[PDB]
Amino acid sequence: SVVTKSIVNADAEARYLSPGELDRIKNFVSTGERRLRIAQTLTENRERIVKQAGDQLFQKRPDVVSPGGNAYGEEMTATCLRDLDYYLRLVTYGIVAGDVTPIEEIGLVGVREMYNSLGTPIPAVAEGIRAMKNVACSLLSAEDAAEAGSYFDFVIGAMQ
Amino acid sequence: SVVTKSIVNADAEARYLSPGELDRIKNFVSTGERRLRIAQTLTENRERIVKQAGDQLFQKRPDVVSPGGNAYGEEMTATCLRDLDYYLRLVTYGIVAGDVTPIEEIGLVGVREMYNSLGTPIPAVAEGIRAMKNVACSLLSAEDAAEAGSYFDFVIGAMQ
Amino acid sequence: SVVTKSIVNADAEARYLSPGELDRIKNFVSTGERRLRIAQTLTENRERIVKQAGDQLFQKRPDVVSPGGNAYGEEMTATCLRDLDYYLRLVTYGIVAGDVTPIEEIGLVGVREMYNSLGTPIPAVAEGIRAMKNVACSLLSAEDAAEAGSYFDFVIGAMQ
Amino acid sequence: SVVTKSIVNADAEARYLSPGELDRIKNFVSTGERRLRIAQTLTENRERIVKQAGDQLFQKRPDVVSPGGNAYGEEMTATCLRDLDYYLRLVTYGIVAGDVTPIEEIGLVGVREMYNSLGTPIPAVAEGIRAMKNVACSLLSAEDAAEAGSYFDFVIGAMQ
Amino acid sequence: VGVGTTRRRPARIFRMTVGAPSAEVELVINAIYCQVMDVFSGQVPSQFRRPDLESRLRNGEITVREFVRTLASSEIYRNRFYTPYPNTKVIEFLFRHLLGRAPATQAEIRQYNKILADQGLKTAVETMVNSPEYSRYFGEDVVPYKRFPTLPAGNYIGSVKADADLVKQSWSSLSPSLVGI
Amino acid sequence: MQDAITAVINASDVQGKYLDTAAMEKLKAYFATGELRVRAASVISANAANIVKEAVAKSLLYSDITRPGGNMYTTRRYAACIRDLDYYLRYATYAMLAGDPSILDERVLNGLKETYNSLGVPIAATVQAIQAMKEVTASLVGADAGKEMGIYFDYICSGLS
Amino acid sequence: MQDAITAVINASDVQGKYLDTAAMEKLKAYFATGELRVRAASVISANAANIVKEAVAKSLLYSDITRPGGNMYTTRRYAACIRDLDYYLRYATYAMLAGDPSILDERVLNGLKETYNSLGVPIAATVQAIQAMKEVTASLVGADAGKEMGIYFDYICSGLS
Amino acid sequence: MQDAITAVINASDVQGKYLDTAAMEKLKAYFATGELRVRAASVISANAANIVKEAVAKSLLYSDITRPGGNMYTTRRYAACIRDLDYYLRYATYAMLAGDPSILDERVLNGLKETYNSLGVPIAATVQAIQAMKEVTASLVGADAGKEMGIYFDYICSGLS
Amino acid sequence: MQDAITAVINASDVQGKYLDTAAMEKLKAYFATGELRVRAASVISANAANIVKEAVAKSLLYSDITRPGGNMYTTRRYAACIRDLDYYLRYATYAMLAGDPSILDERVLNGLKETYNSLGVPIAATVQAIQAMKEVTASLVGADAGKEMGIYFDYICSGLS
Amino acid sequence: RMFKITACVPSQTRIRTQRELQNTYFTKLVPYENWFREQQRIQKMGGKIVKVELFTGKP
Ligand SMILES: CCC1=C(C)/C(=C/C2=NC(=C\c3[nH]c(/C=C4\NC(=O)[C@H](C)[C@H]4CC)c(C)c3CCC(=O)O)/C(CCC(=O)O)=C2C)NC1=O
Ligand SMILES: CCC1=C(C)/C(=C/C2=NC(=C\c3[nH]c(/C=C4\NC(=O)[C@H](C)[C@H]4CC)c(C)c3CCC(=O)O)/C(CCC(=O)O)=C2C)NC1=O
Ligand SMILES: CCC1=C(C)/C(=C/C2=NC(=C\c3[nH]c(/C=C4\NC(=O)[C@H](C)[C@H]4CC)c(C)c3CCC(=O)O)/C(CCC(=O)O)=C2C)NC1=O
Ligand SMILES: CCC1=C(C)/C(=C/C2=NC(=C\c3[nH]c(/C=C4\NC(=O)[C@H](C)[C@H]4CC)c(C)c3CCC(=O)O)/C(CCC(=O)O)=C2C)NC1=O
Ligand SMILES: CCC1=C(C)/C(=C/C2=NC(=C\c3[nH]c(/C=C4\NC(=O)[C@H](C)[C@H]4CC)c(C)c3CCC(=O)O)/C(CCC(=O)O)=C2C)NC1=O
Ligand SMILES: CCC1=C(C)/C(=C/C2=NC(=C\c3[nH]c(/C=C4\NC(=O)[C@H](C)[C@H]4CC)c(C)c3CCC(=O)O)/C(CCC(=O)O)=C2C)NC1=O
Ligand SMILES: CCC1=C(C)/C(=C/C2=NC(=C\c3[nH]c(/C=C4\NC(=O)[C@H](C)[C@H]4CC)c(C)c3CCC(=O)O)/C(CCC(=O)O)=C2C)NC1=O
Ligand SMILES: CCC1=C(C)/C(=C/C2=NC(=C\c3[nH]c(/C=C4\NC(=O)[C@H](C)[C@H]4CC)c(C)c3CCC(=O)O)/C(CCC(=O)O)=C2C)NC1=O
Ligand SMILES: CCC1=C(C)/C(=C/C2=NC(=C\c3[nH]c(/C=C4\NC(=O)[C@H](C)[C@H]4CC)c(C)c3CCC(=O)O)/C(CCC(=O)O)=C2C)NC1=O
Ligand SMILES: CCC1=C(C)/C(=C/C2=NC(=C\c3[nH]c(/C=C4\NC(=O)[C@H](C)[C@H]4CC)c(C)c3CCC(=O)O)/C(CCC(=O)O)=C2C)NC1=O
Repeated sequence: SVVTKSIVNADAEARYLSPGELDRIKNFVSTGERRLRIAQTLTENRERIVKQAGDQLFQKRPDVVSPGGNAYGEEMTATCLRDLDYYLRLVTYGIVAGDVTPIEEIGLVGVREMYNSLGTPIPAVAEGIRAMKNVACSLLSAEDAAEAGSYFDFVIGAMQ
Repeated sequence: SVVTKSIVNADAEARYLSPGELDRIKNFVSTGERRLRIAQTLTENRERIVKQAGDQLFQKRPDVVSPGGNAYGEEMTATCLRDLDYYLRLVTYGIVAGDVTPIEEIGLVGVREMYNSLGTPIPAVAEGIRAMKNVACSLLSAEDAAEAGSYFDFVIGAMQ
Repeated sequence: SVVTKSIVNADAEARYLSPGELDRIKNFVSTGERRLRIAQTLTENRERIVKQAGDQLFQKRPDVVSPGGNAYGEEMTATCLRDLDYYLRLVTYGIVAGDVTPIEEIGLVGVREMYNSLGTPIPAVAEGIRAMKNVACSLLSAEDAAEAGSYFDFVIGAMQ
Repeated sequence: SVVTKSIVNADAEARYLSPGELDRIKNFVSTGERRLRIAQTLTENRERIVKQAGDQLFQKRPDVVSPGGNAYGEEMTATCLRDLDYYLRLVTYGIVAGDVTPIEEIGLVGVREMYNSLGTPIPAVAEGIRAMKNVACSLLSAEDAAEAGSYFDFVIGAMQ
Repeated sequence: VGVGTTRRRPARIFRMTVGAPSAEVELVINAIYCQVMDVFSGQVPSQFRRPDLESRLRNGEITVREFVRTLASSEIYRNRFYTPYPNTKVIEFLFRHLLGRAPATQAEIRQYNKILADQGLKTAVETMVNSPEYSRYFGEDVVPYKRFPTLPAGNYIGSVKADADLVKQSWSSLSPSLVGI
Repeated sequence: MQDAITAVINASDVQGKYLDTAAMEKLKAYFATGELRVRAASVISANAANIVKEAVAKSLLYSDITRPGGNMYTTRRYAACIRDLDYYLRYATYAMLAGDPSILDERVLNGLKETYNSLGVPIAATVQAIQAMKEVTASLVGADAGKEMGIYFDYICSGLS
Repeated sequence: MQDAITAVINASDVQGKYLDTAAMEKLKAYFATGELRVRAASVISANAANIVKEAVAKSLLYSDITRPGGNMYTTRRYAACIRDLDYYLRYATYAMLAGDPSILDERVLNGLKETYNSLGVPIAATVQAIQAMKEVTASLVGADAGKEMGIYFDYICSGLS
Repeated sequence: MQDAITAVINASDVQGKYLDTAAMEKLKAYFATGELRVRAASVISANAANIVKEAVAKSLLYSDITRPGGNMYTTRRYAACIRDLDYYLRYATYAMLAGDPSILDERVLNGLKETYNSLGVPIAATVQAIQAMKEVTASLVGADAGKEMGIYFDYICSGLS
Repeated sequence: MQDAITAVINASDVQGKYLDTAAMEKLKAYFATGELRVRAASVISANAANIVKEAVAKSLLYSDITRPGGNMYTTRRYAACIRDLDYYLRYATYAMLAGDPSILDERVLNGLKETYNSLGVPIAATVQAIQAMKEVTASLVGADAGKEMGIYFDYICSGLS
Repeated sequence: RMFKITACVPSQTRIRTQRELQNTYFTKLVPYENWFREQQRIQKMGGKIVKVELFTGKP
């Protein structure tokens, strides 16, 4: 959580939580309801969101799904969709958290090494997350899209 | 070089090279003529090897030469050939040295960073290196191919 | 010992040692090396096991060393550590023997009677031996610690 | 002891104790007899000197004696006097030892932190110690008093 | 029964590095004291701290590496670690405090043990400060931080166990009685 | 470390399922508690030093522990005792805001009992002092805040003993 | 330090005797099979990445281990898992070149079981992954060299279990 | 470390009362013994190398330990044996000159038996060498000094036993 | 650092061109002289201590530098004077065997002049000692070996400049 | 007695993501005895020694 990140900084500083840090925690408390509503919308439209994102990503880079590609074949394409779904669930967790702390520990630490080992293309994965961001903006309110887009954007940058 | 690596160990020790280290230097001196002969063959047939290896790499990984691939178009493909030629010449320099250290200093340190930033697939570049090794095996004697294959394989591992 | 207990049971039923009993006798004799090694470790560290565990006992049960308690004063506390020393010695004997009949024969038949006559708290003695067991876990490897732990378990169980 | 401090320095040097350090130890052995006579005088005036110095200190800092001060009430004033007495006993022990390090370990190391928790005023405590030094100058012979004043001054400097 | 992400995730710690002069420079100074010397709270650098070393570091004349060497050489470190604890444990204390890791092998202990026995403690701390590992793992001009080394044999479990071992015993005068109200 | 929200997220990740209604209301409970938590944290920081002073006065001051040979009968020993109490209080305040005991387990209660034992400092004396600090803290923070602070401080005291 | 030739030398040193005929024969065998071992080791290093990829595909992937809550569910755990297999292979190939199983016990198997137990890694899963690596490495190295590599790989597995 | 005068001070501090006249008389006895101890300590440092050589000849020389495979039969092992004896002598000299054995217990003793057990060095052989060193040191220092230094050496041997 | 082959490779890399026949001839000269250089370097290693002693005597035998106030007139100063020459000799031997002097210049010559200037030690006196070392080394190793040693010593003289 | 020495070492082996310019070019003060090991260590790293100066008054 944002509180968790502030606590880590405070523990390093060896000082009680700063007044401004507590103020941001108060803001997180205020925005808990709005963040939960946005996360509920994403979870509700989960299947359609990542389905459209998968079509967009395969259209953008057809060699991911073509013969000789990493996800060539139905089973591997489904596995690629699962990896995207893992990322989508992490983004929903992060939107609830209000901080990048949830995602960073899951899918943003060593992810490049794991993807290189399996053989999947890191740039194509990043584009898939971008396609998800566009779909989410379509399926969410304007300011809801801004916040959700921010969390999505950190995920995309991590892939880079 | 073998002498260079021995010099590094001697620099830390501040002590004269042991009899085994001197024996390693003597072995390099004994095989200097063999290294020069292998380099003569490689340099003489270098251009032909480059063109043959390009054909093999394009067959094995047609995505690179496909539309949307890094080497799409004559100019990009020529750049791919030039990059492969730089790698092959570096391999020749390393073979003459007798150690992979000269090749590692010239390149393959940060090569992942550079090639990934450029946008060409690291696995496809590695496949091209493998094709070059196969062509060298065809064009060289087995004993020379053993040493040349070893230095090639070091380049392949660094690319990985 | 395992040998004497097997002989006793066979004596009661008037049977020469069964083939399986003979196998058990053979096995215990062969693994006697490991048994002696464990006992050697414990006798090597008699000083710290007793000292550290006894201090842990005093901290866990302050009432025993409090004024108007059984262990008040350095003289009485010295005797208390002496008792813990005796029980560790019995445990090493039991490990060597491979059976708990030496431990029982020497120092668990009537402990309640003796300690109640002295005024010492029997549960407190059990907790001190528990402290010795916990100290033993660090000193002995996991596989070794399980073997010695069982003898400690019998001592504490009889004590309670 | 001064010998203990010298031994610590020698241990850090990983050398046997220096001949000059041993000579210093012999010199303090000579000084110890006169120091013991001075210490006997200090023990003789253990209570009277404390009372006189305490009256001077109370005059210096009337607010502490006044209600709402640190030593507010008879019990708090007695505790303040007892703390001063403990410091005086530490001063006597340090003077006998010859090394201010024993005094520093017993007190004045973290004493400021203790005072911050307790609410005691460091300035008034320091003034009381200085008044004790003046009273001691009258109480003891000047040759012995000069060294004793330095020990008291070391405590005063640590307080300040 | 599924293990959550907190399965030895958080052992790492914030890294302190020197920079342009600001009040944060004293935060870096606090970190150097907090790690090279074992001030448990991390909010209490007690009296013993070396203000002249702090002044050099603030000016920029002394690099963080040199700051560490002076702090380790000083009698402050000796009194809290060298003299009370046996030299055998002192080697481990040096590895934990300076490099940030438990001693990897008996061979490392052996090298530092003869240094301690003959050359001296100041020589030993100087050798570790000058050691190649400090230059990269701990870094140069970077306040050393606790590090759990995966590659060395058994060093993760050893580092975890040694770091779990909080400092026991003390510099002792007027040793405490066993019982208190 | 962990938070209430972070711990629910961890549990959901273990399950492998997107936010459930049960997840929503557990998180919402943390969201509702946030106001109480932050107000109490500000109060705790403001009166932190006074809290330590009150606790030791109520429990260990003017006792044999303070009197010679009581493990607190030195200027250095007394300062160390106050320091360790402040360490526990600060980490407990952190943990109260976080809502989870992971912070206390990871930092506050790691090897502390063994170190205290080897030193000879009384675990029971520390536990009594911690309970006294809990009483003072509950009074200062308020009734609702005192209940939560009690839970976190209880984890520290129980782990120590 | 221990190697095959060095261990023969060390045993002779303990005796103090000059080189025996039996010692000469054992050292000669090491000299004799060094050629096959060296060529295979180079091949292993060249195809090291492919081997660990094949091993996780054959054993550790597409299962509950990599599904949620399986100690590989997160990218950090996955990266550490492939890294651990890579280290296992690297020190194993070191030891295979050396010819002596003592080296791996010195580095790879020193406290490894205790560390894995503490962190919660499945010992059995690691053993099966090592066996899967053994199959892949045998395929790449060839039977004659792979049999030699298999013995030292199996020693690593025996240490784990 | 601790000294004789410091030990008297420590007892007085534990009591809480000022140093008694009889306790001061005990301190005066320590002061009187210190002069002879200091002169003898200077003599001991001068002939320390010769004392170590004499003890090594008494036990280690022409011994199975020195013979191959005897655990003293290495260049590193022989150097380590010499260094360990020298370190024990230095600590013993510090303890005898100080007049308090607390320093010896504090630094040399703690886990010395455990370290020797882990290394595999023979504790009994070291103890016999310590007795030989005590005899040589007593001869060089003198009878009165030999009693104090011999008592400290006997204390170290007793801890080893 | 650099070697003969490495320096040729560096020039070829700057050029970007394939291996040249003239570069091959230069490398062949390095290979041809390498065997004799290796044997001579072994001789230099065997008699390194004697060479240092002879050169030290030649430059400084009852020297005014040894006499008080001569900047080498201390036990520490004399030991430092010996140490610097020994280090220069070892690095020069490695450079002569390698056939390239760039490594010697970078490792030894870089900063040496500034340090010597700060110390005030006479660079010319050190150069005379270095020339004496070159003469003694040439005598012991042989004329052909002396030519290579002379080149390394000339680089050392340039570093003194 | 100590010496003020400034040297710049290129971090060729590790292309460090974290800010390393301060390590790349630095000015420090080392004790006279420390200067021997430090100069050798900087030479081993391969960094060029920009300057050697003596803070102590007497050579
Ligand atoms: C060997 C003993 C020693 C000395 C002498 C010394 C001097 C010294 N004084 C300093 C700072 C300073 N010195 C002053 C001093 C003054 N300001 C005024 O208005 C007055 C006229 C004057 C005092 C009489 C100030 C204000 C600073 C801080 C400058 C800053 O960083 O903001 C600094 C900068 C680093 C720092 O400490 O923050 C050094 C190195 N350092 C030492 O280790
Ligand atoms: C062996 C070293 C050592 C020392 C010295 C020591 C002092 C000490 N002084 C105390 C109290 C105190 N100390 C003072 C001190 C003063 N008030 C004044 O106005 C004066 C300026 C000044 C003394 C001259 C006061 C007022 C208290 C009582 C605080 C209170 O409870 O209100 C207490 C707390 C009560 C207790 O004993 O339980 C301790 C522990 N403890 C130690 O272990
Ligand atoms: C994981 C976090 C953490 C803990 C828990 C910790 C505890 C800790 N407490 C210690 C000592 C100590 N702790 C106390 C504390 C007390 N005195 C009392 O009367 C009370 C019963 C009690 C607490 C109120 C004392 C007196 C010492 C020894 C101080 C000394 O004599 O040197 C020491 C030994 C080093 C030292 O002297 O400070 C440690 C490491 N350190 C840590 O990093
Ligand atoms: C919590 C972090 C985390 C993630 C995300 C994760 C995903 C993950 N993706 C996998 C496979 C895969 N991932 C891809 C990925 C792609 N192929 C493409 O064409 C696309 C560009 C791209 C995705 C959009 C493919 C093709 C595979 C199957 C590889 C194969 O079997 O050939 C595998 C291995 C097979 C398995 O599931 O056992 C894992 C573990 N694991 C994790 O621990
Ligand atoms: C060179 C000899 C050597 C070895 C082998 C070694 C092992 C080793 N593995 C570790 C962790 C680990 N080991 C694994 C291993 C696995 N998890 C799985 O699901 C699989 C079944 C399996 C491998 C395929 C994981 C996941 C971690 C990290 C756990 C964590 O922090 O969450 C650690 C802890 C430090 C770290 O996280 O890196 C060590 C020290 N260390 C060594 O020095
Ligand atoms: C495996 C490696 C190893 C070596 C080499 C070794 C040497 C060694 N040489 C010894 C003695 C000795 N060494 C020498 C040596 C020499 N005197 C001379 O005049 C010559 C110049 C020179 C030999 C060529 C002498 C004379 C002694 C006997 C000294 C004595 O006891 O008085 C001793 C002590 C007596 C004993 O063996 O118990 C050892 C241990 N120990 C080892 O563990
Ligand atoms: C505080 C002072 C201090 C002491 C006492 C000390 C003891 C000590 N002795 C050691 C080793 C050793 N000690 C011996 C000693 C002996 N071998 C024999 O046959 C004899 C019976 C005996 C000598 C009387 C040996 C052989 C080793 C090396 C063990 C090995 O690697 O084989 C080691 C291991 C590290 C090393 O190689 O030095 C320590 C730490 N360390 C210290 O800092
Ligand atoms: C101020 C401190 C200081 C000292 C002490 C010192 C000693 C010193 N002793 C020397 C030589 C020497 N030293 C000795 C010593 C001895 N030979 C024996 O048989 C005896 C046992 C013993 C004397 C009691 C000899 C024989 C030489 C001449 C060796 C030679 O150069 O051929 C030399 C080399 C010649 C020279 O002076 O240039 C120096 C420098 N230098 C210093 O700066
Ligand atoms: C890479 C190899 C290397 C070199 C070359 C080097 C130079 C070097 N020479 C030094 C000292 C020195 N060098 C000398 C040398 C001499 N005095 C004389 O009279 C002669 C003419 C001459 C020898 C031929 C002396 C006397 C000192 C000590 C300076 C002093 O404190 O007086 C020092 C000072 C630190 C020390 O004591 O070592 C360095 C760093 N450092 C190195 O790491
Ligand atoms: C605070 C941020 C920051 C900056 C700016 C910085 C600069 C910086 N650039 C470096 C290297 C370098 N920088 C370049 C840069 C270039 N070569 C070209 O042809 C281009 C014109 C140009 C890039 C636009 C090169 C080639 C090196 C390596 C030099 C070497 O060691 O060989 C180095 C040497 C250490 C290293 O390898 O990183 C530093 C310190 N360091 C920092 O911490």
